[PDB]
Amino acid sequence: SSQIYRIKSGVILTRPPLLTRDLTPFEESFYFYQKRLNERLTAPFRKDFYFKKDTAADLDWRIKLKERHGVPAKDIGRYNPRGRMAWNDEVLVGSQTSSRKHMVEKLLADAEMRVSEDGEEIPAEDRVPVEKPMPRRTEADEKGDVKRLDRALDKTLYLVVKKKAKWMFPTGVVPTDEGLHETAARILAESAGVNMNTWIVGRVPVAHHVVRPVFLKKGEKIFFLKGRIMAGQADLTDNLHDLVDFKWLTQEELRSTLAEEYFHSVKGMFAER
Amino acid sequence: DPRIINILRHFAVLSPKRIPPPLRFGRNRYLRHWTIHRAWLLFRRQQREQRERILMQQHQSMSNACEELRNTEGPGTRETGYLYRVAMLKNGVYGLKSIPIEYASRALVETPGRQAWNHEWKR
Amino acid sequence: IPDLAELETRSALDAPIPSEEDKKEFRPWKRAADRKARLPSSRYQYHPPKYNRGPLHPIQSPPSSDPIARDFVPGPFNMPRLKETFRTVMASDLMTLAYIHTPPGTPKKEPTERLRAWEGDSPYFANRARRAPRGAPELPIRERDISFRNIPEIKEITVSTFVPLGLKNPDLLIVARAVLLAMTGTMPEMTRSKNNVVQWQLQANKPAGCKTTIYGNAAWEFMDRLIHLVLPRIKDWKGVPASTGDGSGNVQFGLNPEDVQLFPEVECNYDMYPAKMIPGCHIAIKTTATSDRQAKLLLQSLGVPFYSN
Amino acid sequence: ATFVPRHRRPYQFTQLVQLSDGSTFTVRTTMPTALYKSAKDSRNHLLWQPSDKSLK
Amino acid sequence: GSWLEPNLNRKKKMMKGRPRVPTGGSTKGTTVVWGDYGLRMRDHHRRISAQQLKLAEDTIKQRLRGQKYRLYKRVACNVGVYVSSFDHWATRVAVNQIIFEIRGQLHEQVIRDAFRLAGHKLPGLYEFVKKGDPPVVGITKLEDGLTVEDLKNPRKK
RNA sequence: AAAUUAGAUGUAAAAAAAAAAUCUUAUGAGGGCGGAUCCGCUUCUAAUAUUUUUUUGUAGUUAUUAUUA
RNA sequence: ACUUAAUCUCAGACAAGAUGUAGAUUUUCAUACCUAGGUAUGAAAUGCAUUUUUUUUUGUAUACAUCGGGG
Ligand SMILES: NC(=O)c1ccc[n+]([C@@H]2O[C@H](COP(=O)([O-])OP(=O)(O)OC[C@H]3O[C@@H](n4cnc5c(N)ncnc54)[C@H](O)[C@@H]3O)[C@@H](O)[C@H]2O)c1
Ligand SMILES: [Mg+2]
Repeated sequence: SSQIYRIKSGVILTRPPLLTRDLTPFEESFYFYQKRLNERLTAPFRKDFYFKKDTAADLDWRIKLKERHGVPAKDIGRYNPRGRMAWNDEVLVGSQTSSRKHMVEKLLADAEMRVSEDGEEIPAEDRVPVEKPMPRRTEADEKGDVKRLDRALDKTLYLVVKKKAKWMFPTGVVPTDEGLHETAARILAESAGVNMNTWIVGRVPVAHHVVRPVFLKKGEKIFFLKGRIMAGQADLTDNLHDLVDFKWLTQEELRSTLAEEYFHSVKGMFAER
Repeated sequence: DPRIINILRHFAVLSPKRIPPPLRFGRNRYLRHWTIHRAWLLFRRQQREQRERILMQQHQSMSNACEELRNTEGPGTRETGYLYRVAMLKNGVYGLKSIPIEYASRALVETPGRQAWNHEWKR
Repeated sequence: IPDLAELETRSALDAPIPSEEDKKEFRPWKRAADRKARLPSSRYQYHPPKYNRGPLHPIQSPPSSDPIARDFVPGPFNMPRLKETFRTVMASDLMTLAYIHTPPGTPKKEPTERLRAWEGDSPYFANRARRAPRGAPELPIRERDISFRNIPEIKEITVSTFVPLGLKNPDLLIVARAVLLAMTGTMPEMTRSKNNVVQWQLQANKPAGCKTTIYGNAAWEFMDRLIHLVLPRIKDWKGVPASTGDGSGNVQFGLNPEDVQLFPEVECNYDMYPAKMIPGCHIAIKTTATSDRQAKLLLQSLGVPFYSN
Repeated sequence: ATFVPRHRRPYQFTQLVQLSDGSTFTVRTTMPTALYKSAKDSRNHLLWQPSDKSLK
Repeated sequence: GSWLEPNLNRKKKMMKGRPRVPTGGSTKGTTVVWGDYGLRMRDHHRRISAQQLKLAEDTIKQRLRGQKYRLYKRVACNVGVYVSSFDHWATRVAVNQIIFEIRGQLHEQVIRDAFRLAGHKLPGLYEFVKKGDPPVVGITKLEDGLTVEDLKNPRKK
């Protein structure tokens, strides 16, 4: 009278992307196109509304404004909404001006102060550059460490674990006392430790895998929950379950490591990035 | 009074008579803008259909697992569908502490910070 | 194939990308200079009418999409980081957090008629007027479940400023109008008082404030500045009250005058406004949600801390 | 004859917002400043980071 | 207001009117709806004043004092009687209509004495009514299977 | 208690074809018969309305699951 | 029915879950084991209580269905 299926509760702990997706070429060209159209339809910029005349800020703005040829904006290049040559607002192919690297360069070349508090222009050699932004690709990206959470900041990572060998997600047998959401939380603590800040989405399963019974052997009905890790790293030390290694993989690398049937069941939960 | 005049000068510029006039494009420019307009709307469709496709697939996966879970029995001497009935409960889902503030508050940023991820976090 | 033959053979979308040599000789600035003349104007000189007389008038107005149209607004300039964040990651969660599985062959629910009719054997019941809404005088909207087809999102935000003292000092309304200009980036519309109170010196039908409504991306960017740059800087701030909500999915709260100057747009030019003329504003966040709990859940998904009122 | 009102919008710029964590994103604002360095924000407030001990 | 003093204006004068004389089969007010026993006006239709109904209530209270009972009033004085300016509030009652109702841990004979004494203070002739007895269509009780359609049927002999 | 603002119903939008019946209308067949159009009788077609009537079809597209190659 | 004057009744139900308890000491499930079953340690099933109308109990069906003062 033994049960035919063994109910298991698993947790798919995922690290959401930490950076916005890279803009497509059309998106960059479109923004620049619309930004220049905004010049022809928005009111002019009144410097008197932001800078008091004859001050360090005013004089500093005026010098840099002269370098931009009167354009109060810093990411639209050189374009005059008025005049006989306002019609030529469409850049030619290859225009670096519409690239994002050029926008960040100009905007950061403007945050530096060019005039001291006395109203005298700071020498070009004695000007302090501003701290440039961090690179999108971290050291792990170049190193290729699959055990780091800083890798592939523009994609979602999945915590995959090996058991003494087949790669899979943290899973375990569901006891009669606890439920699915309570069982998953316990397995995660016993598998990866309690040093990770995790939030289980809720009580509903996002994916399930059924290993039919061999008439004999008992079938497995695995229900996989979805989890989010705010901070921390997985530690397999002193784990109760026979876990050997752990690695954080993307959706592309995931299909290569996991089996076809095991992957076909958990691919519906995937997201865009 | 002088500061107020500075404020009025800002509104005087936004007056309907002062603001720029409606654009005046020729045929070739107008046709070029039409393609830029046409493509952008189609591009949104592809992003929309793509975003909606993933949302549909995820819902199907939940429904499959839930429908299957409802038919199962156990563990042990537990009536069929006990786990399905327990999973549908929404205790604290609409409460104040439902979703952790830290997880939601963190957002996507164009470039990472000084420390992209903190592995030293302790319970 | 005959179907393919019916297509336009002279397809311009299938033309090769321009070369580099021809790209070097394309100089719109040189063409105009060399001509030293004004090109003849085209006979097509239609301009959008200032007034729409009606649908059958000989001269019609173009759709607002058309650039020549007087209602045209430049398209998007960037992707709000909060609109991207919510859709990419948060959306999948809210659908997962709030989900009720419907059996495969569940019969569709038939919505009941909220304005009841009289049914019975009395001859009078036939022509009786439809019964009043049971309970409240106005019918409340029914909640929609959070499904893959209905994910609550932010739609528009209305910032309303009420300045009773302006009636006496007209300079309070001018400064108030400027603050909401830089804070939101739109032209506020002045508002008028509606009630007469002698104790508060309030007179009816006089300009006593202004308001603004920002839609689309501009609304998302406004939330970013509020949740991550303005609200965190408020001293001893507890959070949005847990009682906020009109019962239809709209959240409202009020900011003090000292927190309105914490806005990045207001502080940079804080010296351009006369002293103690900065007003307080009422921010009403309108969302696509259909209930107060769904709205509060949405704001909680965007990093909005709520405190027990 | 209903009038077609024309939008009255002020000049807008593209601004880089560098939070206290060093992360930088782009925004559309009306202020003329190019880079807004934010020393205090949700990433450095205890109410938004209750588990952080450095700020505690 | 109350059942003896309505929330109406005394200045606004009313016309005399006439009590309801149902000539179409109505039986409104002729049955005990709440209490266990009632007081029926069984002779003719009148206009009772607020001073006559207050004395009737005081009579019942005096007889049943110190006992547990619940007295319901099935009439209201919403008719301003003006005796030349306002004079008093009155109520129009049809024939065979209940005036009072009572229910409690009392003996039936003790209630009869109460309603009997109250039928002397009020004008006209009154009758002790129990709960469950048939209604009255005009001056005819619908008893012994009698229906309201048999009274409307021209053929009765 | 009394100031402004924002709210406060639900549904639909690929597409139907076909059979007879009950009237009613028609400056429809210039219908037929009595006295082209008037009037009284009138069959047939058409249209609207009505039936719960007689049914047939309810796809395509995106994705999921199941079998099949 | 709408409006007018009085008066009466009601303001709340189920399913699931959860919470404990006396039990019976059977089976299944999970562990410490032994040698795949029993040896045990637990859980559940089990019977009435207990919590359920906006609650730190969700859902369904409903007008979420009620407020101050005085004793
Ligand atoms: N608008 C439509 O044509 C349309 C058609 C079918 C369905 N819908 C439904 O309407 C709802 C919203 O429509 P949507 O999907 O088109 O939303 P959307 O996000 O694509 O558009 C909303 C606003 O964001 C802007 N926007 C969109 N993508 C952007 C980008 N990559 N960068 C910068 N700005 C961008 C748009 O200009 C628009 O003002 C959805 O539920 C959708 O299913 C809309
Ligand atoms: Mg008498």
